[PDB]
Amino acid sequence: TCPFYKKIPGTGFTVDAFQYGVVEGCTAYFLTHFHSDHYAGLSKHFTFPVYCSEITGNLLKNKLHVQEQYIHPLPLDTECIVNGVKVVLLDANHCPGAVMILFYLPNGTVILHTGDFRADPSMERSLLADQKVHMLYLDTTYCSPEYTFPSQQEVIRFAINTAFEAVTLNPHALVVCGTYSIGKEKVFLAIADVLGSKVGMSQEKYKTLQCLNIPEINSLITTDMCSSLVHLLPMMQINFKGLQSHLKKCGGKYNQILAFRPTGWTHSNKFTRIADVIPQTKGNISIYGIPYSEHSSYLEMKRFVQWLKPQKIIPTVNVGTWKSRSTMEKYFREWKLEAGY
Ligand code: NI
Repeated sequence: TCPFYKKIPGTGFTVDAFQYGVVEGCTAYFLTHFHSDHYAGLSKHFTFPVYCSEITGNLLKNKLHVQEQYIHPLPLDTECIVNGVKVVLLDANHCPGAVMILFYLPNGTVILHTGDFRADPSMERSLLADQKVHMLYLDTTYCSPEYTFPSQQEVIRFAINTAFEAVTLNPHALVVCGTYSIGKEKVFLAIADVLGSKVGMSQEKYKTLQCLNIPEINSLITTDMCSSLVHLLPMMQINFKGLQSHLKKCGGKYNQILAFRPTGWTHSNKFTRIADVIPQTKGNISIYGIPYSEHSSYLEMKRFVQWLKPQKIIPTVNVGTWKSRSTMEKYFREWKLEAGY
């Protein structure tokens, strides 16, 4: 059945709750972003109002064929009324089109649902600065102190410098980058920009990218693989077997592959700096796992919450085990005692 952490008290609303059938008493279904664990259940047969960003609404129409009459896109950073309740959508610094949702309940309670987010100090100067938030529905993906990672900027600097060196030493090397969802487009776009190439990809992935309102996108991507030396493949093909196979398909144009897997966290992070990352190599194939995250590190999460000072926190991730739930609640109490709220 629908879990309680997907329901907004005092409303008829749910968040990211499309796989439970008709949720009893739900008048408006919000969708924070277009990732499959959150949209699971939507299709052309859905007939309830879906509230989302413009970008998510483009993907619902074009990829899932949801009918236009049930898609209700909202502008960001704008007070809107939905079924009699004031709401605001804020940028979540996750994947394209991802939002956090502020609800202003008729009784005076204010609720923030982060969806999936990567906390940032820039959020301290949005419309969140303007009033008190009482309850926080928090993306707790990496809520433990072992989870450190570098800035996105440091990671992209590493990737650009690595790719440019490799291709300048060998102009017959191909760069491959893995993907299995939207998000992390900076990785492949930044590498293609330094190399003077478009990114080549499947027709399905090109269609998906054309929904994202990215500026000058026609100049950066293509379905013509032959004209490109940065290729995007499914994450599943980013291994020695899959890469050897792909190289065969390129008809002797290339004699080496340098491949990137933008993972979330991996335990080489507790020891190793970004400067010190090395690939796995077999023959003329090298694979780099780079820690490009679109979720908060532990320290980023803690800073956001200690700034916001909510009265009550409701985790939305890692909620399935008692040991995880108890660990998270211990951190919440530490943060509150350190900060004095
Ligand atoms: Ni997500």
